[PDB]
Amino acid sequence: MSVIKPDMKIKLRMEGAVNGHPFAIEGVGLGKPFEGKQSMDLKVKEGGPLPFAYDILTTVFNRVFAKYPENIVDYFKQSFPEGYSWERSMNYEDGGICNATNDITLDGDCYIYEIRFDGVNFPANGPVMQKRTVKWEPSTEKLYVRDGVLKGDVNMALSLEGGGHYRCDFKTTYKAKKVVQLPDYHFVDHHIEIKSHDKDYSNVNLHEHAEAHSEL
Repeated sequence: MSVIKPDMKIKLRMEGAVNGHPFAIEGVGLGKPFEGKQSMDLKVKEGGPLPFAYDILTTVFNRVFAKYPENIVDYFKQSFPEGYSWERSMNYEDGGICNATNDITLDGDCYIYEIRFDGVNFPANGPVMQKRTVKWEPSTEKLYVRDGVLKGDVNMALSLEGGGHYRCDFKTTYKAKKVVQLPDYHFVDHHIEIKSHDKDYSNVNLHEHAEAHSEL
């Protein structure tokens, strides 16, 4: 509560590749950690225009921005000032797979992210390479502690142009930089939206809100 303010800033850089083709994106944003809300402006710095659906990146662009009730241990807020990191596999139904990591530190009232993103085996005719995704369906992440490690799993679905969905299995491992009390199992509802973008997604305005809860 002393290194976290009702209003916080975000600075990030993502370096990455999709199907072996490299790219980099930088972002700046704002958020309300206790309200579980955030927004950010993202700019493609290298490898533009991106030949893949931007939606594969958006959930990689911090569970600090999740509203936690009093009765659920908040692993993420408790991590700071030191911070935490996470690793995630995102396994898509057509065999496309993306691995991502984020190392999250704090400078003043500003979270700083170092992000790496690597996706392979997206088919040329699939909805990722053909840019036929519309948005992520609102989701519920399942958080749980196994073997002394905090994990989060979520069954995700992208809506597709013309209807239908393209599914993805998310598996995240979270790791605080210092000893932090582990939580009981719980859920975090997520809503994520690209609110605006330019023609080829070189500029993107991104919004998320998230709320933790005990029961389904």
